[PDB]
Amino acid sequence: SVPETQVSILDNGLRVASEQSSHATCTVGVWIDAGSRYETEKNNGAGYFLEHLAFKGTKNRPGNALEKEVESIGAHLNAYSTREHTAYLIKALSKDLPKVVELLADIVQNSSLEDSQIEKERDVILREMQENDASMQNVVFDYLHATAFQGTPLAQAVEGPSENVRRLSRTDLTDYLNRHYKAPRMVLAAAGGVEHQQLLDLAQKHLSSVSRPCRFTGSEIRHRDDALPLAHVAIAVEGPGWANPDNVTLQVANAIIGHYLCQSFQTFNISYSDTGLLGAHFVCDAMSIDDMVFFLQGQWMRLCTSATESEVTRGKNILRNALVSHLDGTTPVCEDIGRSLLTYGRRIPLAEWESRIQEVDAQMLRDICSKYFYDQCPAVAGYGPIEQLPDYNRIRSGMFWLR
Amino acid sequence: FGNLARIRHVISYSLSPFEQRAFPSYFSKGIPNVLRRTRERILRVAPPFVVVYLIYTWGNQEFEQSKRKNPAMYE
Repeated sequence: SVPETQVSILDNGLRVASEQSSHATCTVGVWIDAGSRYETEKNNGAGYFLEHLAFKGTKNRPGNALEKEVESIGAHLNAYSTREHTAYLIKALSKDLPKVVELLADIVQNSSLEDSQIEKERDVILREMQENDASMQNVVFDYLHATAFQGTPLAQAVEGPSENVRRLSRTDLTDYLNRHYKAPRMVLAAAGGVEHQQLLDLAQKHLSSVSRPCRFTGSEIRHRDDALPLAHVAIAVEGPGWANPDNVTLQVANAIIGHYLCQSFQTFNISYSDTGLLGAHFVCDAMSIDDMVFFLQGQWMRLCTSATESEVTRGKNILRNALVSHLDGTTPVCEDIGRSLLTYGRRIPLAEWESRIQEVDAQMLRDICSKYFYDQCPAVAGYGPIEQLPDYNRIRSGMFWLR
Repeated sequence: FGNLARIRHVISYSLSPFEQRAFPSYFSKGIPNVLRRTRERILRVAPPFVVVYLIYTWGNQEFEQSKRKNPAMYE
């Protein structure tokens, strides 16, 4: 009896979905199908820099008076950008539902990009990037994306290269804004104490104006810097995509893999439009580097060859307990709702997820794992003291067993 | 390994064997390179073996002449 997420797309193309909950606090967001994948290397940081500029004032609400409004009701304002999606979300009370929607309308259209601000946000972005290098796992995952999707718009980062950041102007931004902010590529998602008819009327009142070959590459990239205390290594293979159901099975396998040797093991299934990265990013000391790998590759081949029913049942329980991702909290659900409408075109209910989980057994798990892991060329990204990290022949030979 | 050396900031890109052509431009640049190579080493290598060939021939011919009977002798 999962609460349905009623959806009401506009003629402009603005899908308006919402799910009501007891919480008297509601989270409302706008999702846009626009990321670094839609950028063409001349505007590689346009989405990030617009995400910085989007809260610095609009035409109707000039400057900090705008954020004074979102202080006045005590609401929280957040935004994020990925390689495929951009989100602007507000967590507020239920009774403040209209003005929040109106605020979101300004943020998506009628936004004002001040030239003064552009220089200030350039120094912010430039500096952050100049210090972003500090976060290793971000460096390793960016390296993995670059070496796995070389020559494609999926290699380039969300932030872009410092070059573009410095070389960006209002008009360029205006373009990205006027090009990738179309109404049919937009979802107004609401979760929590909201009524769907009131939210649909508010979307009709404001926001009714919005205008109406991906390739994986196996490659060894190695950023060696021996002064760092720890090494971060990510190994991935090509993922299926958003719409392919065996993702669910792969999620179970990821669960079964879990994390057993050197510290900081983990597993990811990053999905983009009919592509993705499925793999693991461990981080460790000089010696463990290899074994962990060796360790890690063995587990993958075990999931390709010797999966039993007990670990499959454990992975199914871990995945179901992971449906808590949906939970009931306004934010997470809203977020989930946001993607559902952008990626699948519909909100998949938790009962359908439970059905797709319970149809997974050990035989189809090792079949799908052999389809996606066995004898595949991986993408490897290492950063730190990575001399004992094995080169591409040893990893590629560890991607299969002679028995 | 892991302790062999200390390098820093040297990024190293590579490709999978099956993803790249086995003999990229093998005769395309191979010939130029082999020829490039031969012209950087031929003056250091060849003239000793040239004078070995001259000394070998000389020795042979000289030896023959040595063996050839002295016409003036025995007459």
